[PDB]
Amino acid sequence: ADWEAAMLTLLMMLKVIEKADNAAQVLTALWFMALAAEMAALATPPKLEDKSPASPEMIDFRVGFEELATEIGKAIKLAALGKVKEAQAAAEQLKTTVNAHWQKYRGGGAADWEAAMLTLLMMLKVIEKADNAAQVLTALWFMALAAHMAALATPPKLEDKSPASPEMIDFRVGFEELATEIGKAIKLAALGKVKEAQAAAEQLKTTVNAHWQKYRGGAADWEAAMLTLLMMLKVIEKADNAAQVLTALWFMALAAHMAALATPPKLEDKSPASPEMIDFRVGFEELATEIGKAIKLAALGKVKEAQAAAEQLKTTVNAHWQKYRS
Ligand SMILES: [Zn+2]
Repeated sequence: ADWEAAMLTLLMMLKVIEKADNAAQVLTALWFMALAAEMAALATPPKLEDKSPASPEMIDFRVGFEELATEIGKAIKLAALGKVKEAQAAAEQLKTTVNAHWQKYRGGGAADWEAAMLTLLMMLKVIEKADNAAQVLTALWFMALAAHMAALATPPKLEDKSPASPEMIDFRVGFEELATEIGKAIKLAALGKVKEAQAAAEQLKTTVNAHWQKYRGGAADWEAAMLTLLMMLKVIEKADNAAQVLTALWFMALAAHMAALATPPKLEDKSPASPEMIDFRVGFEELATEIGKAIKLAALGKVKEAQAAAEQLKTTVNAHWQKYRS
């Protein structure tokens, strides 16, 4: 993505974290912080545009940025355990790292199992008390978010094991089954099936509870993500504060990331080397690129200039969704 867009996303999310009351809104914003760090992992500040990836200056930028991702995860588990005030206290130390990292590269002119599992459970709580299709979709995407950030994680009772020993291997299938269920529930929440999606979340917490209890201690479909992009665009234009523009745009970048290797229902009989599928790859990369440019406008505070870019963004998702609509 764009380094300035994510760093100002971190700063704006740290700002809404201090203005939060319960642990859920601290957890969601902290996950939006981990979201901005993931999509801007391979980014590059405008100060370092002419340096090399092996340069010491750029090397320090990489670990200094992973220190930020590590600190975001530590604050997420504090927000996952319910320690709402110890998590907001960790956000205070988080702002010191974000500010010092931002200034050093200023424009010029997570991975914890128990945090995501407690996020999945807490997101299952916010799904059961959902009104419309928007919040169940966002919560289900936060579930796909937590499963993506804890992909290579490890339960506390299995770090000593072996990524080849079936005990850890059995943990890998049971967790990919979880991301599979989350994606199937998003597909129902995307098609407007509000009650059928919450019914899918019922059996989903069955998988979550059986998985969490087995390791406690002592994704995305193309049409599901495209309907998410289209639905998030509905939320963008019916809002007027930069944060909810930014959150919806990050859900758009979220939906484009989880369905990066996806395939429309019309194109699975083709090959990943046939140009009909190759045009689908660049055409989808054009979409994630436009979403990043609109986040930059929403991160700089330009609430309108970002919403203006969202209308032109809808022109791109509509032409893309129709050409692979079946
Ligand atoms: Zn990712």
